[PDB]
Amino acid sequence: KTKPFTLPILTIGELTNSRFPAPIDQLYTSPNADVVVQPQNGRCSLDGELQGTTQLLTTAICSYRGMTSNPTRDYWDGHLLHLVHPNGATYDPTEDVPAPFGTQDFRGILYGVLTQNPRASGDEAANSQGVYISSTSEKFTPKLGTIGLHQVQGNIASNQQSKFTPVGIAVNGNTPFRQWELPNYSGALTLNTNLAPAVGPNFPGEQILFFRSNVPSVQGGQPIEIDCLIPQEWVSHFYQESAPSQSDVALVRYVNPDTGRTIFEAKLHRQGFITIAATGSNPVVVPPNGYFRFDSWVNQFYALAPM
Amino acid sequence: TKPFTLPILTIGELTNSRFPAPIDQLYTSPNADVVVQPQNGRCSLDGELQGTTQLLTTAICSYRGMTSNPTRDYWDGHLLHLVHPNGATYDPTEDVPAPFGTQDFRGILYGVLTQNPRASGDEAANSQGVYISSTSEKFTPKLGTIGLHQVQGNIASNQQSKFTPVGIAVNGNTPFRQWELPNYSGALTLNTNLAPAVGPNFPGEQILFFRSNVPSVQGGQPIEIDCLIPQEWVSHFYQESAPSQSDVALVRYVNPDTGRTIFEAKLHRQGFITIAATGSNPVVVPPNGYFRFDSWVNQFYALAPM
Repeated sequence: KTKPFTLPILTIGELTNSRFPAPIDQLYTSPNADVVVQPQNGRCSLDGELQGTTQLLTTAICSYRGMTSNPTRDYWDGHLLHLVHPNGATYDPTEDVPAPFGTQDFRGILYGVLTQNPRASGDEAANSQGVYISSTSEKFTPKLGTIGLHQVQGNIASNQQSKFTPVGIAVNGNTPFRQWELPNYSGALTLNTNLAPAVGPNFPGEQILFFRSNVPSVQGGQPIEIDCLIPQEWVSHFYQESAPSQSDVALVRYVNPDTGRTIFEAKLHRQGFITIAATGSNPVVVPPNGYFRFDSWVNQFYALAPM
Repeated sequence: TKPFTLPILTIGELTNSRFPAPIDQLYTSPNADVVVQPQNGRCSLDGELQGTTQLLTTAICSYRGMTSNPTRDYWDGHLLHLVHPNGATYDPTEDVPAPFGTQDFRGILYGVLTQNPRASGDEAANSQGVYISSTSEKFTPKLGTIGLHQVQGNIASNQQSKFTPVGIAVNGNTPFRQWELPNYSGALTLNTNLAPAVGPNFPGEQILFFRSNVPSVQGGQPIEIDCLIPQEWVSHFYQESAPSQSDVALVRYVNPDTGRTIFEAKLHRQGFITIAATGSNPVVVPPNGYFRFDSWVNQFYALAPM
């Protein structure tokens, strides 16, 4: 008995980004000529193998948990956070992982709120500090078990069990948001380890199709766009189903149930990403009620209908 | 007939459906004299969502819309004119208690409001800490508006805004009451379209909850939020839509390595679990275990005691 492969039935307004906790807003395609596309969150094979720093919960993506240090006396990261995995499991740096699960996989400033010991303090927001976690910081060393926290609203308490809840991205004069550049998980000038592989098209006329979110920008005017290979719900679905991949390429179609007609077709690669026959950098427009659907296994030679 | 199933997810692989946080514990209580009628995390076993329940973790206790002009109110300095979290237009005539994901407790929800992106040398320029009290007279989400009380930074008027939840606050006059519903239209108007109240209706049984210890941002006590089924079960039932064969699915919490059943429970068609137990306490489970569907049983099926 061979279990058939399937996608969940979810419209674009029913999908979550697997690289930042936000709904999908757009589908987007680009040749990405001058970058290497190698995200570490939102990585799952079609047969259900999680890779990189990928885990199952939306709440763990770009989240951190652990114990704060004593003050560092550093100009930027006034405290460190000694990490456990988001599920609370002890983190062993010798694990065959790039970093704890859910660690941010871009170079940029992640903004969110650190919460620590409940306080009898009579102040509003007493136990909620706004913090910047820059993955260009010299103290961003999650592979080693520690990251730097730069407080921006309130004061971080030393030596307390703490949770970081992500909210958005900040950009400053020396820290552009670079979604396709990985952090150096062990610190400046070190080599990343245990990475999910880079992805790209391998058929003439094809480009990757991404699930895109415009996430909150808390400093700077540039809209912050984060592209994932598959949405978090697909990670969860493939993990659950673990259907055997019967070829290297699944043919999927985007259907409009209002008309019963498909809008476009695409290849969903066994590695866990989508390509389409398209050129240029632009959104791919879909009807709000439409959804992706698995139609059949095909092979590397299947020529897609162009968009 | 399509077989009913539960997803294979351990306790550390589950999300609270009433607040965006991982499940920390299973927990049981008699909840004496208290009506348990949450509106998030509500889904029947054949995949019908109820109350304000929707599918995304990111929409739970989140809000989206346009801020008003300054109100000059003592507490809610701005209103937020709501759409649903997915951006779909909301209107009060929808057959829902309130926009999807609206908080379903009486208390202060703390989080961050983000608005128009703008170039600035100021850190956190476009991220304001805000309290959304569901006990406020301005908390009328069924009518399309809620009140925002700023606590960190200044809210901008007339801007498209998103609220990202972070935790719960207890201030001088707002105890947290997880089982008391907002008056979604204000106290003078009845709530509508509610997912039904749940309870054991069986001597010696209690509800088993999926519990999260969520961030407590003001007040010295920890805050616990209990849901009837985790968000992943809502998602699973919605997709599968397996027809129910009775009112009660017998389920067993199993350890897949030892092969042992830890306990059995009744998963009710309405979308909640009961166990044969008395008292208020955690229900301890192996970290590698999970509920497994056993069989559909009679609506009056009796359980082995915990």
